[PDB]
Amino acid sequence: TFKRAETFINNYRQRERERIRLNRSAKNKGDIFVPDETKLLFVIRIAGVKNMPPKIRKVLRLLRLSRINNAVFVRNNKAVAQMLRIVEPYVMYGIPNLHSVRELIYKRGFGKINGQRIALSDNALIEEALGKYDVISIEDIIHEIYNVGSHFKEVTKFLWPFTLTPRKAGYCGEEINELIKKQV
Amino acid sequence: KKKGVLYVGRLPHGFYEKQMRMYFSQFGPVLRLRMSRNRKTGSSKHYAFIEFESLDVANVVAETMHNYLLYGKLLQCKVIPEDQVHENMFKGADVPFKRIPHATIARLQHEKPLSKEKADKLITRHNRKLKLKKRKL
Amino acid sequence: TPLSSAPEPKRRFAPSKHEQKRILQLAYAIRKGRILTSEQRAERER
Amino acid sequence: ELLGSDAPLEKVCSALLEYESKRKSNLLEDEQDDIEPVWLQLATLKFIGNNRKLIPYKIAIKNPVIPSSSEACLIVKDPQRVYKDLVNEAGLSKVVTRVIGLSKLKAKWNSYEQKRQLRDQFDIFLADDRVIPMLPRILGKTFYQKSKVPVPVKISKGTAEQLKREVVSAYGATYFNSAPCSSFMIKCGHVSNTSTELAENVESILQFVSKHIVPDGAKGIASIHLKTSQSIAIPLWNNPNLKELIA
Amino acid sequence: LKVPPAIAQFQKTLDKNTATQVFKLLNKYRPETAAEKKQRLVAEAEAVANGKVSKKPYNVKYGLNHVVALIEAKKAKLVLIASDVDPIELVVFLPALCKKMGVPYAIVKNKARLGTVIHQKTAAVLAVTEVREEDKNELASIVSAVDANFSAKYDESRRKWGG
RNA sequence: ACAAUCUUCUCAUGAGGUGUUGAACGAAAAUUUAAAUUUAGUUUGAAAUCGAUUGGUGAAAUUUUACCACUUUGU
Repeated sequence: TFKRAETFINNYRQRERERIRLNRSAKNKGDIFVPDETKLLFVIRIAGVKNMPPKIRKVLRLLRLSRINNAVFVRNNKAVAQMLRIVEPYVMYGIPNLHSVRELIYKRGFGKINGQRIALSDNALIEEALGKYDVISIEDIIHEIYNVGSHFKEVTKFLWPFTLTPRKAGYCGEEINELIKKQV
Repeated sequence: KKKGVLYVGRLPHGFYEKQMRMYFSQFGPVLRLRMSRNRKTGSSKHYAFIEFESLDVANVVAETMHNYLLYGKLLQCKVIPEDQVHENMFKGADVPFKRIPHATIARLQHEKPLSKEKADKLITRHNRKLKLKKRKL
Repeated sequence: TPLSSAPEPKRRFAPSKHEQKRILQLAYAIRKGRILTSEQRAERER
Repeated sequence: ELLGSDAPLEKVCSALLEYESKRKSNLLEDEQDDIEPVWLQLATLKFIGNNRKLIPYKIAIKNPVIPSSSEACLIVKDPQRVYKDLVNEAGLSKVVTRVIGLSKLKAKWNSYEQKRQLRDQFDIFLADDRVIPMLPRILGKTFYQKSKVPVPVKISKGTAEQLKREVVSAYGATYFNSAPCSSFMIKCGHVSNTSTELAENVESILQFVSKHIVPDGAKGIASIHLKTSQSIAIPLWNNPNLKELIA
Repeated sequence: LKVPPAIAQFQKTLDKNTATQVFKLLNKYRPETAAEKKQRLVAEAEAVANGKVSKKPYNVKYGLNHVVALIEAKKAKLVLIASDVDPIELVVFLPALCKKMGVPYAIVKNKARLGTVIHQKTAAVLAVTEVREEDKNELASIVSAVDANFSAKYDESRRKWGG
């Protein structure tokens, strides 16, 4: 449709607002919050606003948030924090409680095997694809993801960016399970 | 047929060259876009000159987008006749404004030591600066 | 200049007597239990 | 002495004041107690500042540069009523004309017309440390370019005698906005103050300068000059061994 | 037929952008609903019954007699007239009265949009007499737009017979 | 979608806090190295009819930065 001039200015203001927060938080504020209580999170994307800063665009892609509500098993450590804080305005990070991960895997589990949404319905699919990864079933997937097993990164690659379609632009902790409960 | 050049004044902050180009394109083609920007920091002087492909469409935008209440600013969109338009009125149009950081460049100059002879030339120059005031007082 | 030279009444510079009349007769019903108080009504909704 | 064992204070201040007084050559309804300021310019061998730090330097000095009859405006955090009560019982109402909450400053003053109206109303803008980072915005170039920089006055605890000590401290201490340069200018006083105070105001500035702005102290100082807005920059002290320092 | 100038002036209403901005400011000063007002009164009534000062409200003024008396009081800063009053005589004098008494006015689209603002089905006219100090700039900016986009525009067309 | 993260201080006792519409007028000083910054000041409607600084930096896929600024642009 016909875009009105106010929308273009609103994009510029948000961009300048987005650019500023990025400049403060990253440069001269290298200190990071280091999320804890797990080795695995369930980050989701609230809304990637149009015309992102080019820094932002891969942060969704690399940690697998290329689409909205993409809940992914990410290795919880200091390393993800700065990248997530780069993308923190558009994401919610929270802990995948065992029930939430199991419930997600049991019903909404569509693991991105070969980059496609492959349902985790059959425990053999987890067993066959993750035989060397020690994940043998949906319950074992939770042990390898929610409990972040030895091959959690491989399990996460086996897993998918679960679209937990519904959110605050930051910490959730157990609130990711709340979204997962509604999503799954 | 003849290019229709639009003076858009009282531009709300943010409605810049890229943003004007997308918005004004819907009305008609914008051959090139020039916004006045500051001497040093290149900040908008809040008026831009938008020449459309034809006078006719530019007249439509001038009528439609005059006294437009935008972000608490009344937009002034006037078709400037070609007689007042000059050769460089649209100079450097659609050319990025590479703000030269003059202040830090001199800071790099400050960080850059003069050549030992040229540094001594400065010291003597300070000595000249010292003796220039000598008969001054 | 304005069209009317009528002097300004004091009532426009003071808290309204309409709601003060209404507040007082709401208070009476609260005292007599005709009206469920905001806390009682809110706790009744649970 | 002080800087490089050659700072000729006292005599320079007296000579400059005499030179300014020598240059002396209806308005009864256009008269006040304005006195021409005294200007101290410092030269540094390197750019002290990386970027414009839009906060003043609390250069403590017991000879005030701002007259005590000046009107002061306090910019405090919410709620506005608490600090309005604080200034009421402390007897600073005559001194501090207005107290402005941050929310009310962000809302009631949005146009530049309102900002300039507020700026002309008062002389010095005191601000709580708790909210001074905001005042860059909301105020803009109407303040931070026309010689109106809010001052971070420490009022977090909010006590009557604390308000008095900070307001007195703010009034007496001269102020300066740091910017990226090898040269900068300091307010020392006016022609009204006697030459002995200016020399002692000056020396208080350099010792503060050598401590908190110049990293290497007197070693990094290039030259010191004393000036008045229309007078000659009389050199207080020049570096006698800067040749190898810059080498 | 040929519409008289006093009745033709209503066919040239306020445009898209300015009306949207005008209604944005009006919706920050809507009056208070009947259901909410009761809740505010029972809160104050309960406070005084258990054991016991406020500030003047700020809402848009409505009602034909009330607003016309506000124009003649030189109190209304902006008058917004519906363009489709069924007996047109009810507002046929309002533009000329506003011109005489130096009030910025505009003829906006639909009584329902004015009606919606004040939680009524229909409003013939709305007036803004006082705004919060935070929004003095917004009302001043809107009034300038009304002058430029409604009073400066047309102007001659309201003196010409319509139709 | 004319909505969004420009700072309730922080640490440590000191240090910081990252941030300013444009235009016009105007001192007189300094260093830095004429432009470059500071630099007495200013005035005005979020004012507006050329004048552009004109390099660098990356950072993507050479045109793109319409702030990427030397500490110099896609994790």
